[PDB]
Amino acid sequence: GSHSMRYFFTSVSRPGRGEPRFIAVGYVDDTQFVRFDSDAASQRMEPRAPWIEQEGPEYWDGETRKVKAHSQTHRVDLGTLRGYYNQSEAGSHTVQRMYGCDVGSDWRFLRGYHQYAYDGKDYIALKEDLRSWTAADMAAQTTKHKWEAAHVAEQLRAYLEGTCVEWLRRYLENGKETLQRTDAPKTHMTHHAVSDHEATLRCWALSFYPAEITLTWQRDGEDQTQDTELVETRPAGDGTFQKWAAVVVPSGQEQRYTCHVQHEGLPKPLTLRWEP
Amino acid sequence: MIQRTPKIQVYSRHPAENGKSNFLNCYVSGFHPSDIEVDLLKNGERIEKVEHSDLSFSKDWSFYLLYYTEFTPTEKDEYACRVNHVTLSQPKIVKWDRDM
Amino acid sequence: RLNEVANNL
Ligand SMILES: [Cl-]
Ligand code: NA
Ligand SMILES: [Zn+2]
Repeated sequence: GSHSMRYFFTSVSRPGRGEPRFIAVGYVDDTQFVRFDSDAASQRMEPRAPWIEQEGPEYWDGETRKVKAHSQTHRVDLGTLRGYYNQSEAGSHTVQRMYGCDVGSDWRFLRGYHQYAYDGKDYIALKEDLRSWTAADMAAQTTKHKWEAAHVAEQLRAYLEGTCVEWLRRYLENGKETLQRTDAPKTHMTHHAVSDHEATLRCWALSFYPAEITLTWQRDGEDQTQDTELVETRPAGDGTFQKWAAVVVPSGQEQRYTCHVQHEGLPKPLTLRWEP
Repeated sequence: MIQRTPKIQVYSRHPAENGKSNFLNCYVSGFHPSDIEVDLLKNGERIEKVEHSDLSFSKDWSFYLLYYTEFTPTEKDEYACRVNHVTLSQPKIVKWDRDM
Repeated sequence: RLNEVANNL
């Protein structure tokens, strides 16, 4: 199917002492493959997937230099934003940035993105055209005018349509054994009495990859949302994901209810029904 | 400075069986700012050997983290996650239930 | 592979 490469950066200021805490993580689809944490001992970009460990010393030197340059940009930005928003040096503030590219089934460029937030709110983002900026407020409008004069969107578009997708395709090839393998959900249903006349049916989807999934309950072949609970998709901790959906039903009526599972690793959606 | 309260899920990596080694997870998400205190508890006491994922975030900029440790479910021991964040008036304790 | 553009706000 379609694939993506995405980098996430967070910097948090430390008003009491020192410089910001900086954390950067890189992903291919839902697989973390690199990380940098300013609080860690190495002070290097570190591998988190076996297929990236293949890369030579010049790759690791280059990624370490670039990620420390991103850390310095965020540190300077934290100071700039304090002034733009007329804030004191006393509070802790946060800057977040995410950028990356998507490729279609044919591994050709589909879309690029580059966005930035200050204190958890949109600040400035590159539009879908990769030519224009969306500034959320007047402080960001000042940044937009500066970047419109410094060829910033041009440089970002060249990276997103070129380097980003070329390296994504290299990673997809090198890590083929895991990155191009789909792990269909292992599904089962559990039953938990809630009284002597009602029970919860819980439909589980375990150990699946990628994280995108749909779990839906039906009653007598029509969608049911009343008395249902769906948890947010959560990491198993081993690189796969989990989810469940539950419904409270009258005891003895379990056969009317079906759980429907849709996932990229399944040729056709799965249907589960409680079997006593 | 935006303030969003964490969502918390406490669960095992694998379907739990008493006496079989497993992994206790505390997934905290949907929160802002990133400063958060998370402890995994065994009978109300904090477990010392706890690891966590690298801080990342969702579309809406809210943070997520996974805190985890090896554990062995038993009939007698109670496990839980204790979370404190600026959005909470008191630390929230969420007990582990093998059915969720 | 990270971008090499490091432009400040
Ligand atoms: Cl036991
Ligand atoms: Na430009
Ligand atoms: Zn009743």
